[PDB]
Amino acid sequence: KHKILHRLLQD
Amino acid sequence: KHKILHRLLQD
Amino acid sequence: EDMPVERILEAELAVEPNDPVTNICQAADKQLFTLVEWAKRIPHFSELPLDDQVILLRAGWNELLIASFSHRSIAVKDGILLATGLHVHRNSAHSAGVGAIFDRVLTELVSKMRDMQMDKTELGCLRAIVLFNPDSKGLSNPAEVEALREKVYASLEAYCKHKYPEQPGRFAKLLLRLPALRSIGLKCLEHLFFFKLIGDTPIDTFLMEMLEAP
Amino acid sequence: EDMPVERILEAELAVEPNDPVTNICQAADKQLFTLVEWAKRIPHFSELPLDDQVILLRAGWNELLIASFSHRSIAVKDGILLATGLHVHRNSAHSAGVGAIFDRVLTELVSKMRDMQMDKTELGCLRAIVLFNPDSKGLSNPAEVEALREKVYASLEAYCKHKYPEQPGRFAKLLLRLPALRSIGLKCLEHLFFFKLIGDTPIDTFLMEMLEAP
Ligand SMILES: CCC1=C(CCC(C)C)/C(=C/C(C)CCCC(C)CC(=O)O)CCC1
Ligand SMILES: CCC1=C(CCC(C)C)/C(=C/C(C)CCCC(C)CC(=O)O)CCC1
Repeated sequence: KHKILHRLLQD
Repeated sequence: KHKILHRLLQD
Repeated sequence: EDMPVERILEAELAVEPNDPVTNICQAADKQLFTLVEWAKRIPHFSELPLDDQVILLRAGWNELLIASFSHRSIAVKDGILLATGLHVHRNSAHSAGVGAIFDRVLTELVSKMRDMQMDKTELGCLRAIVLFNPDSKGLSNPAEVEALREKVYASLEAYCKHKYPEQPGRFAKLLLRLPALRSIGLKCLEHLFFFKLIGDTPIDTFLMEMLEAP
Repeated sequence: EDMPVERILEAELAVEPNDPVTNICQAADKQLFTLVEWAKRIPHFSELPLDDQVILLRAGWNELLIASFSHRSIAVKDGILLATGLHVHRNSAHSAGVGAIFDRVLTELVSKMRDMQMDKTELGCLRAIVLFNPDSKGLSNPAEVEALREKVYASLEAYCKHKYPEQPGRFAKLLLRLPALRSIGLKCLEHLFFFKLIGDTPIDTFLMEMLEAP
């Protein structure tokens, strides 16, 4: 869950 | 409208 | 200009010396009368036009009542102490279907008031700041109400800093419970509207009147 | 202990240089990406565990986004200035059926920010205080988040009192918009959930993801 948010935060 | 409230406030 | 924390504390000390949800509603109706007498004891509240006194109480009665029994439940283990002299334990509220909101009251309110040992004087003010809500729709002179709100939190910051010097951030910590209270207040009303719709749960005349339009 | 208003202002200046409701949703989706970059620029936010960064943004994205375009609309007559570079006038919002909430944003937010000339630095902090919400469910270490929130409003009170000496009550006036923001934020989400249900109104992937469970 929360795919987009996680990606944006790791980057 | 608001019968009770008005009475309690005037008293 | 004339809003002493002493008069506020006096309003507080003067007003307060089977289905858990039904018991809760009976208590709320009960507290609605007392809240009127409380407001009357708050400096300058009574000098406002009757229409603004009605608006202010209709706009805040829920948050005002939630702050009171929360602070009243500070010594309770896992539950709140109703004014009817009845205790509602976490589990009781859970098995009645209202555990989520009840948990938010314990965590966001009761617990925090306990962690910072909020005192009766500080409560009185927070409730006075809530009563004087300049954002209430209908107000004939909102600026006036905004003035009262500023005198209240000025006296509170004064009380703090002076009574809790070691704690420079106590004033803010107190005002920062207001967003939580407002949020929990909105959720509680939704429940009250649902209970009314459902048809079960007895709702007394004064509490019923609060759920009227607008 | 290391929360300078300067770094906060930098996060703010770094992120921001036909159916009105559809345009509003397109803008919100747009701003959701920028909000992530904004958060990253807020001191110590990135040092928290990824899970808490997700919780904090999912819990506050709406209030955070509402504070931004409200302050951005301070110079506008009767409407807000969207990030897509589009203006939504009071009447436009009224004829689309969302006049009530739009009016609450103009009155409780935009207007007040204008009356007190709230500055970008003050905004940044209020948004930083909102980001660091210790009450967010799921937090692995809420006390830590509470620490950050206290450093933020300490630096803000410092900025005030020093930048607005003549105004001893400015710090409180700023924190007192938080209950309003939270309230308007909850109402806005309800609308967003209704629009989703209805089926009309295009909702982009990032905004959609925010309306997921929990
Ligand atoms: C269960 C949801 C509900 C609440 C909140 C209950 C709270 C104890 C979690 C309600 C809150 C209000 C506004 C009433 C509070 C008044 C009381 C309990 C008075 C008192 O005892 O001090 C009434 C409608 C139903
Ligand atoms: C019309 C109700 C609604 C709102 C509030 C609109 C507000 C301008 C009154 C919404 C508020 C949010 C969370 C979005 C805001 C993002 C914007 C407009 C981004 C920006 O332009 O800064 C989206 C869902 C629908």
